[PDB]
Amino acid sequence: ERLPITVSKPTPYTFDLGHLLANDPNPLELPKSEPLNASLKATARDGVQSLLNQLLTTCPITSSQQGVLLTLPAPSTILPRHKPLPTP
Amino acid sequence: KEPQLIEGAKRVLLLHGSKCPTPLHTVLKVFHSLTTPHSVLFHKKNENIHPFESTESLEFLANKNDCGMVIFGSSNKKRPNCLTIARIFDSKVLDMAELLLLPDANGEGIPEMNRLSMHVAIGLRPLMLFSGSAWDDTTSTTHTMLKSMLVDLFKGETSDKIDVEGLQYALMVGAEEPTAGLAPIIHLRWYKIVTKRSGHKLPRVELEEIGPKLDFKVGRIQEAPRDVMKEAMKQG
Repeated sequence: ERLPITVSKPTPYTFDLGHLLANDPNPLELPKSEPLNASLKATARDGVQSLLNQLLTTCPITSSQQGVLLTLPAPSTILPRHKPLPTP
Repeated sequence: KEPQLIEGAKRVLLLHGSKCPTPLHTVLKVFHSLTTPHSVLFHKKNENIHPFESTESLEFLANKNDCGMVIFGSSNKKRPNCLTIARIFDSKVLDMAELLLLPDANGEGIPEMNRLSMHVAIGLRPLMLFSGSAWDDTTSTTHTMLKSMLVDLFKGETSDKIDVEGLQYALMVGAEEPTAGLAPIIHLRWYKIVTKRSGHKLPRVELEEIGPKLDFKVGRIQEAPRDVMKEAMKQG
């Protein structure tokens, strides 16, 4: 009720929760008045806030003896294979 | 060893060239730790290996260790502190990229480490954040390749389930907004995630800086033949 859990930027974040991934397409803000690591840390904090919000909000949660588990959607970012698709 | 319909974690080979400097070795060690248990660290002082001259020996070591990815440290006058990332498809190199390690913020350097942090379990899946507009540019083949490679490198073993307790750390790969005439720069930073109560049902996120703080300048790129690439992109 007093500290914001929402981040807003001109361009919205995108997500690939299957890879636990978030994209912040907004320009990387690196002000000269501030140390690099601080700016990077701020951007990162915003992005991880967004990513965690998305994970907790949009994923199915299952609580059991196996623990508290998020169900992740299949990875949307397609990556190259190591070995060719097997002989059928 | 034989083709599988669903491949597991892409195995990673980490090795280095002649007289590779200490920061690069630290990077190789940390990367080795982050890709545990599906990585291989070769401590040989390898010489005569020059990937952009020939990927043959590279392919040999990678295939002999059944690795789909190779991280090769090297250094010379023209290209100092060079980290070469190469992917292997069908026993040959698919695509390749150079990342040249930039000097520290100014005068601390890169501390010697063998792992990311004592506050982070070895082999945990990272949260990943790609910040900057370059990652969203479909015409920048460099950033497309780098994003693909980095996700491929650090995704570990993907699964449709994850414990809420496993969400402990994040990797940010920030692409500096590019300028004409200059090679693109990227920043890699790791953070321990600390969640505080915020009043809302969603927790407030704060970060703790952890691990090495890496700044890279992109060097040479070797793209994959569209034939080979589209063959590699086919999902079963």
